[PDB]
Amino acid sequence: PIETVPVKLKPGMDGPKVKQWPLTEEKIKALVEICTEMEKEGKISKIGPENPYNTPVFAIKKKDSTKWRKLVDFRELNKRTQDFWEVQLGIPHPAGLKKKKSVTVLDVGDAYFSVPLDEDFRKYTAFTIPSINNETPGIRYQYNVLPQGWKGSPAIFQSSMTKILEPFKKQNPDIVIYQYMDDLYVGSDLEIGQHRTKIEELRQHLLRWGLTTPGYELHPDKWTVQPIVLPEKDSWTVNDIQKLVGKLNWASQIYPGIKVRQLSKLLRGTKALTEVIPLTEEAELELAENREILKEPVHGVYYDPSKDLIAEIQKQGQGQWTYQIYQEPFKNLKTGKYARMRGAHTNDVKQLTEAVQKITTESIVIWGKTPKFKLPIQKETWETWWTEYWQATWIPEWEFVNTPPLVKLWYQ
Amino acid sequence: VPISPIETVPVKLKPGMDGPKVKQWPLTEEKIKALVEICTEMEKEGKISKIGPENPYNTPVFAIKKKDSTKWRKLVDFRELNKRTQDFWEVQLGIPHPAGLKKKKSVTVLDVGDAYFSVPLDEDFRKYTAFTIPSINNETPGIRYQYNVLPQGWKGSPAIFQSSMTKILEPFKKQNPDIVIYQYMDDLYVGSDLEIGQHRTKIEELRQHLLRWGLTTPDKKHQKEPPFLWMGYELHPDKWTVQPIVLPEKDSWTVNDICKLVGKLNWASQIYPGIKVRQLSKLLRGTKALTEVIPLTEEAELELAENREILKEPVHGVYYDPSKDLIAEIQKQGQGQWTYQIYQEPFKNLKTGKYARMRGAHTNDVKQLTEAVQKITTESIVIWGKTPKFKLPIQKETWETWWTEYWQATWIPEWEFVNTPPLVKLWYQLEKEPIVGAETFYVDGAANRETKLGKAGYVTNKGRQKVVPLTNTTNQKTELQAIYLALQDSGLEVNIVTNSQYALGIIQAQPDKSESELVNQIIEQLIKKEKVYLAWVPAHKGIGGNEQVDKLVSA
DNA sequence: AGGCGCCCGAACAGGGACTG
DNA sequence: CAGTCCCTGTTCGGGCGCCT
Ligand SMILES: Cc1ccnc2c1NC(=O)c1cccnc1N2C1CC1
Repeated sequence: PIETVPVKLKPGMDGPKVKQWPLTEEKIKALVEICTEMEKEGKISKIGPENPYNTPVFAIKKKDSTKWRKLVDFRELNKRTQDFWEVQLGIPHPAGLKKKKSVTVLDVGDAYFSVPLDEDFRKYTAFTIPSINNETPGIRYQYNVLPQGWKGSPAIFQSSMTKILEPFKKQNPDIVIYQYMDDLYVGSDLEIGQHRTKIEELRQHLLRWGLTTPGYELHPDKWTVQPIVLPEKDSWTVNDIQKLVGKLNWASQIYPGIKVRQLSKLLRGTKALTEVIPLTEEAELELAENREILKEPVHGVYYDPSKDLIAEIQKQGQGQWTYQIYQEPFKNLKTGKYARMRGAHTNDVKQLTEAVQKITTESIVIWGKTPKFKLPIQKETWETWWTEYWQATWIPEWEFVNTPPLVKLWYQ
Repeated sequence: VPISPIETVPVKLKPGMDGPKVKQWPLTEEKIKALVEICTEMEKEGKISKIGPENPYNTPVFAIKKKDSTKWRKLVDFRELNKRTQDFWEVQLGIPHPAGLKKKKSVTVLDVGDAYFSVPLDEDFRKYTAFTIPSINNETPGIRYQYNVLPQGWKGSPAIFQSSMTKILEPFKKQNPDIVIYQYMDDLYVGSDLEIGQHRTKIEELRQHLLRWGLTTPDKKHQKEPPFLWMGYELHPDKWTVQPIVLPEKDSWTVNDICKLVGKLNWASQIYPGIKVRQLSKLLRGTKALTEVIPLTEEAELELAENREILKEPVHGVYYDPSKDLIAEIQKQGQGQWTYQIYQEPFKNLKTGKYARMRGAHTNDVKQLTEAVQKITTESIVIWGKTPKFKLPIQKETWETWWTEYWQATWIPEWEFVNTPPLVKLWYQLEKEPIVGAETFYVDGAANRETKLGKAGYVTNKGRQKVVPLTNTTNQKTELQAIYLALQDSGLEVNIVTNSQYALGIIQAQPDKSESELVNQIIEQLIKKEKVYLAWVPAHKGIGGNEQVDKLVSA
């Protein structure tokens, strides 16, 4: 018997009606055995045909975990509860979280099952557990408590979270604590030994305040940005000079001071691609002057809170993938490269999934926000498999791209 | 007072709306004499009531007919009430495929009678029901009433039935974990691995649990009737098949004939292996009227023939055995057509299928194969809830060469080679590096937007030039057009420099087929070469011999 | 009247390069 | 700038198949 924070769908829009996608029998078993328990505990309960709403559900194992986690795709719901969270209650984003030598991510989502949910809102949490081959119809539930992964849930539990943590923050004023959905980001410049200890210390607090918590560490101070770089060549073919000028011509959308003039004149006649052409000094000085402008920052690139983040991924071959996060073309807030992720040399989709998760993470630690991805993949390919490689409790927004390689030039 | 059978389902109205008032619409004069009485029947059974003052509600009649009836089936039209009624979460998410069912020793079918009228309507919603229909011809204006149950043709009926039924059966199933029930509409299909007689024990014992809720299960139910006929299927506990397909032999061919034709073949493809619809579907291209006259081409007839011999002998599918692995094997049928069989024990198929869909303007076999594999995986998850082990006509090196090169993320799940020609191959590869001692063709093209007139040509390191005038063309086509020239005029190894991002993009994905005859031609030359290195430079940067061929064609 | 499949066309998005 | 085109991919709407 405690209060309930009323909640409303922002004006004009309805509850999510999105269709449930087919699950593996593996995942269908894990959901049944997970939901029956959540029913017994009165977290969710069965619903009828009078409720015409659905959100998709599936299950995942977190990285290095043999236990099945239930996962709801609340993206559609979260879009329709939005004014509630952003405008109404703010979370200051620690600009320091990124500078900490270490940051651990703890799953606090369980805490959310305490609080009751506005009885009027519950009809929008409706989700179907499907059957193999359509033999039974769906088992449909709705959420009585605060559903994991909904954007209101970390919001409404805000007061309670800020409370239970206040003891710890006071004894440890230098430790930085951020919260994004089901996750709690905790970081410090402490040596890892006492860090891992201070996290357990944090584990006990929520342990004694009625929460459970199933390394997790990120190391943001070590995060590198991948700069554009022109090759180092002893001797240059026409073809080399050509690939160089073209790359430089592209890069110049980013840096206006790049010049191809003298390097261009080198190509003058119609010459064999493999013919070897010596570098004039006037060009040699132009090339060396460019390599300089490419060690600089970019005028006027800064994060604007109101605008959405956008992330682009290119497949570079042999396990490498490059990415760029930006809010406006050619102004990149970050550029990077990944290699030898799980799946390297065998499964592209696994690797891209890994990439989207690492990118989303840095994106939350940095701006406290998940990016919108442009994925170098066919819609159906991604959709058929991504659910297999998914280790995260959130779900970024994505769209599908076909961009044959002239932008492949974020890496040699 | 009436009485109270089974748990009731809350029903609202689309907020800020209320029940309908309507004028009558035509219905046949003969059958309409029967119902004047029938309403009086239901009063006594609990299915009807009335009030004079309270209903500003009226509804018309429009119905749909069914074959194979020894008596006529009534209907009422709520179309006005419907649109004004809340939406439901639909219960039918689609239907099980016969091939996904596990073999059951014993399989029975109980048919629930008065199925829709056996379910209590929501107390508070009953009101919106009032209706009127012609007496015989007519005499007096009429009378009206309200519904105490689920009306035929109401938006909410199937959904509320399905959920109540599910709700009832639930406690039985838990007490009988190893029985297996399935509900389609008002019919239930039950099956078990118990002994033939002890099974019928549970069949009545279940007819018990249903009666306890007022659900009648007659004995027209048949243990001896199976095969059961359900939605085009014939089902025996051991094996299933499509119901017999009649392929028109008609000499008269209307675009509507080919259509009905194709649809039947496509329906045949779940079971009879190797059906090809490609050439017949071509006839259908760009026709104005569905009644139009069309002749059969030799290919389309050569195809129609091969399909007929497949249907000649009958065939049957097996059922699924969770203990044994799933296997999907694909064969290339050419012309971007694909067929697959999914089996467990060799030569006994669970099901078959085609993948014919040509996706994109320019494509190749690897891509189309990758796509079929995705079609099959998706289908496999729906049906068996797992992914099959794939047997594919493609060398493990062919595939490795493709996916690791392609710019997109692409994947096939666990699969092995089956050497069953035609094998899937890459018909050419572009060099990763300039070819020493090959002629270097700088190519360009330009056309004028207004005149649709243009020229395509090239310059080489050896001094060789060419320029060809072209009529009724576009900027893109000329850039393709110049690469084409450079292929034709070059030896077995060649480097080509193009500034067309458009052109570079097509060729680099190593297409083996195209909608476009010019790209097809580029392909044919590409397959003939030993070594082709194709490079890009930015336009108008005063580059190479690119500036020169630019002058030539800009001229 | 709707569900699931196919094949086709016509509409609609959006990405670059040319018009000026 | 725009504004235009040219091209290509997706997504929707219609006709059959199987059925309510
Ligand atoms: C039409 C249908 C649809 C779905 N399942 C079944 C059936 N009927 C069967 O013929 C059937 C056959 C074999 C095994 N299960 C069957 N059953 C399941 C109920 C035992």
